[PDB]
Amino acid sequence: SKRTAFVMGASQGIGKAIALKLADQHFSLVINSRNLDNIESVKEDILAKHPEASVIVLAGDMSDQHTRAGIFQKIESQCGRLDVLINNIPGGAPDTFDNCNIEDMTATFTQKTVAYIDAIKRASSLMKQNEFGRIINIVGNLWKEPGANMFTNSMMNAALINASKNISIQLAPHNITVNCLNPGFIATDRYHQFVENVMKKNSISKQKASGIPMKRVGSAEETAALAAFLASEEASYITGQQISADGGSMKS
Amino acid sequence: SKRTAFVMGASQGIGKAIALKLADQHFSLVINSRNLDNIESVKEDILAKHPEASVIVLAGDMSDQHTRAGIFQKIESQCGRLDVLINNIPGGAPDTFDNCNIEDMTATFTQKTVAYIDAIKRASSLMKQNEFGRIINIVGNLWKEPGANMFTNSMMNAALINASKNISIQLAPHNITVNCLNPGFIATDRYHQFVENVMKKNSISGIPMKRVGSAEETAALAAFLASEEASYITGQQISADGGSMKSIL
Repeated sequence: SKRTAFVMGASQGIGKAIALKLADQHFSLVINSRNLDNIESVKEDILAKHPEASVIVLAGDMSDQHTRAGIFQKIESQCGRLDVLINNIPGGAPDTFDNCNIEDMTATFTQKTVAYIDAIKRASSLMKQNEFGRIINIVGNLWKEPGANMFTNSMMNAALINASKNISIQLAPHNITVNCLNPGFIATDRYHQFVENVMKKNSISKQKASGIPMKRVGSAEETAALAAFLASEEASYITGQQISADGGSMKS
Repeated sequence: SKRTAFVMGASQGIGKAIALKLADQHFSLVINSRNLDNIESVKEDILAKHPEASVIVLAGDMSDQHTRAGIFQKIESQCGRLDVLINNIPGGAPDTFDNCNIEDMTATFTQKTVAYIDAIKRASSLMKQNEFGRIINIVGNLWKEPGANMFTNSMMNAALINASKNISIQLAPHNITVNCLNPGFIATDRYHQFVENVMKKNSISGIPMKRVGSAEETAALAAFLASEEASYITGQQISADGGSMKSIL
């Protein structure tokens, strides 16, 4: 109850499952969605179980700088603190080395990688005030070999893992942990569904159905359990880690 | 037969050393630097040591998308082929997570990381025409603990290593190799001097340790990777930063 958690992308998929789990753990929640679609029912689902739960809905696209800045000012004003940050923004459209282009690469760098780093900067400022923080970055590949069809996203993931480890070292003295969580492929996440659709199309290489994209299958609830453990008071010594929860049996 | 190599940032430092070594190993050269006079001077250096060498100079900032496109156009028209690419462009200024900033991050991403990828796309199209290519990415860490004072550059280097490995998989069927080379700290490179000066001043105001490299050895390694007998070496990262570590102050 005392601890406050900010969950991005909470209207569906990965973010929704994490928000629900953290509420079962009695965090006060700030939940965000690009728009107010569906996010209401997440709040209701939460109040259904915990009528006395605190849930604040802040809409807006966390990929926009000025918006991101405005959300954190609102968290500081309305909550007065922040203990947990779930960085959760989709990467860009699938691309290949062959078809990548500068406009789209720059856009996707800015929309996810920069957004996560800036969010961490702003969140850690609030976290330091109470000498406690948990930063969980949702970062990972959906397929066993992402390079082929998720070229730009794979390189951004690598950058994030590197930045996260470096940030973990800087924030440790303030009891703030920073970990990356790879959920693998989440069938209930709309971005994952979108990526899957494009790759089914792209993977058709012979007239009749060895180079077939294999999902690293995850689960929103499994990812949510891990995120909740990492956010807990019993995970204070776990930082600068990358942990994958993508250990479901992989499928075409 | 005769191979043509394009070396970026070749007016000094790492790029110059590599250009000289490739000339010594009989590559025809296209060399580049932002300043025409500076790069013309290196052409003269090459020809002084290697009178029989073939050297074309194409000046311009390879970090600039428009310039980079024009340069590859000129390579295609003046050379009609390209066998070796040495990607060599400075990263951004030193920074920390604490003092890093966003306007600069995007700039840094585009000036090196995106530039290398775009150069590889353009170079590989030419290389494919003769089913042979060698791509060497200069991706350097100058200090023992790169992340602490090169926060942004470290994350970009990580992206590059990842991209290079993925590119190597894609280009393998075309007999084009793709490898990353970490030269460590090179005292004759103006970017390394710049980085050292900045960090030295800060330190004067934990202590940064240089991973000392050798321009000559980096050049020797690059030339080896560019050779006929390195066709089975791809998607590799190799550091030549094995000098005795030197405190910044």
